[PDB]
Amino acid sequence: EQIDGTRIVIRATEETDPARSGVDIYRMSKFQRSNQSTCINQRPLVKVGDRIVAGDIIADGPSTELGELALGRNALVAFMPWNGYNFEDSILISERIVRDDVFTSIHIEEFEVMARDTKLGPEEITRDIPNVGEEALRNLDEAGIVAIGAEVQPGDILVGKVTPKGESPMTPEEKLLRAIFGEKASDVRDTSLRLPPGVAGTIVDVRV
Amino acid sequence: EERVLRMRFGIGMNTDHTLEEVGQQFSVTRERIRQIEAKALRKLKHPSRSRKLRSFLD
Amino acid sequence: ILPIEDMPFLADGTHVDVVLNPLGVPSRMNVGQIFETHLGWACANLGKQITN
Amino acid sequence: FDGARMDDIEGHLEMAGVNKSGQSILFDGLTGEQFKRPVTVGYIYMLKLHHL
Amino acid sequence: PIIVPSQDIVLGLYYLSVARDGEPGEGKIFADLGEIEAAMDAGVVSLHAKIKARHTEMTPEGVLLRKVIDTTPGRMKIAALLPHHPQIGHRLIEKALTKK
Amino acid sequence: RNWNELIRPEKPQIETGADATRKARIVAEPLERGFGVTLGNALRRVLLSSLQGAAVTAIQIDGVVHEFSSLEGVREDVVDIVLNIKQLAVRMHAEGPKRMTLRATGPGPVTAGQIETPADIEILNPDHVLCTLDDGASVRMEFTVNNGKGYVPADRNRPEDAPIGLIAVDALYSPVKRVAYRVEPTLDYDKLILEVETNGAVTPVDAVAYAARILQDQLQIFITFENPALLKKVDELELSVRSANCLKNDNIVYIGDLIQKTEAEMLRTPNFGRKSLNEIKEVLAGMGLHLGMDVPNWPPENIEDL
Amino acid sequence: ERNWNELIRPEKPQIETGADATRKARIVAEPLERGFGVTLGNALRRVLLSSLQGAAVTAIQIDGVVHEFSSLEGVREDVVDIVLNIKQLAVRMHAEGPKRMTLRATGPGPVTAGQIETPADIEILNPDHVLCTLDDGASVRMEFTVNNGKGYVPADPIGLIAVDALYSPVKRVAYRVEPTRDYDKLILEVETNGAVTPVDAVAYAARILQDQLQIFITFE
Repeated sequence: EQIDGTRIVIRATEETDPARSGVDIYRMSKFQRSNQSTCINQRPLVKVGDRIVAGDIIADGPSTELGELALGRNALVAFMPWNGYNFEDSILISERIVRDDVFTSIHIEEFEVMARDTKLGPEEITRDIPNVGEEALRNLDEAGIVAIGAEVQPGDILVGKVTPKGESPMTPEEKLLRAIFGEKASDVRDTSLRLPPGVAGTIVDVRV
Repeated sequence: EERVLRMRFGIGMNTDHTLEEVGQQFSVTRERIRQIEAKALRKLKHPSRSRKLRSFLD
Repeated sequence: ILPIEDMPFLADGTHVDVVLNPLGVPSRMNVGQIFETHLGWACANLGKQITN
Repeated sequence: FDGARMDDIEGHLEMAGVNKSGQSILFDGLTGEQFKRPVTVGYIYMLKLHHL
Repeated sequence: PIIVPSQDIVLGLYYLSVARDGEPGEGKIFADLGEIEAAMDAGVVSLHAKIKARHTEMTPEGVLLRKVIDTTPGRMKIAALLPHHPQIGHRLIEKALTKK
Repeated sequence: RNWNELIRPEKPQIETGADATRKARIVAEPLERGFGVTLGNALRRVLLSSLQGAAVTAIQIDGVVHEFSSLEGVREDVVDIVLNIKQLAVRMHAEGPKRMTLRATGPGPVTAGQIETPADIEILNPDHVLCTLDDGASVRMEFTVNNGKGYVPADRNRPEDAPIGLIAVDALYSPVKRVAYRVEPTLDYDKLILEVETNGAVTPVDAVAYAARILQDQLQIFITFENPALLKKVDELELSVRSANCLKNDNIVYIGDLIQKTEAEMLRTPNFGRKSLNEIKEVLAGMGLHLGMDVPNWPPENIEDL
Repeated sequence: ERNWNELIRPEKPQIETGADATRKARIVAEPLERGFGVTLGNALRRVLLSSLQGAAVTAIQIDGVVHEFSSLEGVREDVVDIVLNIKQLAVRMHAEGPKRMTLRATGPGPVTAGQIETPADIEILNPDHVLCTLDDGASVRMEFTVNNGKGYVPADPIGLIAVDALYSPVKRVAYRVEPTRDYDKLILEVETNGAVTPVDAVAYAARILQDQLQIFITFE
């Protein structure tokens, strides 16, 4: 009947029972993290108003086109040693295979953070830990997590974890610096989850 | 003044003395030591002296 | 990643997206990769002829 | 194991406007010169293996 | 030496050292090393290594004169890369220049 | 050694193709033998490498926040639209990011030509589909087409400074899809048959001209002839307790006002006697400034603020 | 529209590391667009070695048409070595026409370029490149056939040797492209025959390329 990516509605059949099943809608799986920390996306290959018999693939899965399995994309190849850039088994590459967005995956990391109640007071997941610049607090809502769809650079604050603890070892130079700047020693230790060094960037989903 | 301020916290000596304890080492243990400590603390708060420490406290 | 200008030009003007090493075939006998590449080139030329 | 043999690929290349030798003339991209040898320029099915 | 070319450089040197009696510019004597490339860019001499030119082999003690050798152009591009020293020169590049 | 060889054919014939000014192959019969592949290759490479164009470099869809979700009533996902919006040839002929808005619905195959583009950014490929709808809700896609060169990655302009919801699409700016090359010899001079199949952004007869102009500009460079001393605050130095108060009460906040007057300004207000009349001047001179040596009230605005 | 000004341009191209003489010059260009380095280097190398304004010799003493024997008896080397060393004889002719260059050397001593006789508006720049010494040797009788041509031209009467001397001012030219940051650094090393400065040889090549690149339309 209709196709909107997130789902695909199908009529009952050419010869359907009275109240056996009715219409069967196939909720197309959107970009969810696979077991290998990769993307699992499906596209409604069927078009609006196209009869489809039972037993065929309606929407392709991850790395598939027109129902057939497609582990990658076909690229024009020249089996010649180009200036030694493919001296060993290395494979030279053109910018067209990276500019056209043809060999690019998603690889949803889906990092996990906890807020376990430690013995030294319950751990908090509030906005941010003290002694942190405002540049890292960007893309964070009032709850403290990154906004859904906000790009996060490698190392930026992902979820502010405020963990209460005891008084840290009072060092003389640090105490002198704190008295000079007038601030007070934060009783809580910074434990907010941060993205490891990578090119992750955008955030797809933030489940709490 | 630098000596009494260091004795207040301890750079070489780890025995962190209180206000009176560091006071006896210099002069009569009174609010004069606290006054000089406050004056020193407010001294190195300018952009000239506290320049490399502005990015040190985080 | 060579630009789309420095890649080897074809007779039709198209630049190859990848430039492998032919030494991998004699060392490791995977000459079917060469036959597979020839078949892929035939299919690509057929596709360019049908779309043209 | 029942795919196209050498003769099948040859006939496909002849019918697809491909040179019968299987290879094709490939002009250089860096400097730019007609290579003095038939170069194999096909459509190989490359992958994006997880070992990034 | 473990720094010997494994796959690509050895193939390039073999293609440069393969000599065939039939090729354009047969016995066309050249002046210097750059003359070979200048003529190759003009399409008069090929890279099949069958053209004569000049090159210093440096076999005896001290400097050796620029003797007009009967060698090839392809083996001269590799010969020019060889350092100037006795017991070495174009005499080593006279072979097919395989990996061994 | 200039203008002596056989010059190219004056006004070469641009044999127009059947792609509506997108595959016009240039031809140059009279040309030097060894020069045919030189000029043609240097044009095809330089032209391909450089060609200020325009493409959607920042997509702003109202029904999505990132480039990985899926629109409400659109068949192709948000990432698939980026795969189609990327190859969206558009010429603007203007400097600065634009605000190409797209809001269409109805049948579902929304075309690139049905975009609310300004009167300067002529979107090409009118029969180009960007996504597909299901006879339901529309999409208020807002583009940010710029003018660049070649191809820029996605993590270069999007994550710099943009609100949460701007797609980080790496638009390709090259206005040529595939440039051809032929050198047919015609006393034996070869003919250069360049068959650049540029898109609707620039016509093939103009793309080769732009590439030749870029090469000529790159070669023209090869031919020889063929002191915050007064920017600080009045109390930012901490000279004494009688100096900061005087500087604050004398209607001055910077250091230039205190450095312009040495002793004439010490007799106009109180607490400026002979006790402290030269110490402030010496401290100002030691910092790097002196008694004047500048313009009266020169950096009095936010222009030289730092 | 301006697509030739919104890109990086090496405003300071006067970077010549090699300054041993007026024949070798390592022209360098620090900033340059990604890929512009290799394309400009190729356009300069295949143009300097292409048709240009140079000079050849294409001549030999009478009765020496064959390289099997010397001219008369052989001064110090075979006639093939003599013609090879004379082919690289740097000479810049002003007036067009295949002028002649005679050379007579009597007495024990290597005949140099300064001893050549050719009053046809031609000057030899490299005076010490050939050595033909001989004890009481005067049988050289070598006249030349210098002609202003265009680039390396191969060998197209009786006794006239068919010397394939190049009509180009540059002899050895090579380029290299290495990023200096994706921007390439065109560092080509040009070497001329002698009758041209390499700092201006690349300029002449670029001017020739620009003059032959007049395939643009609608420009000021």
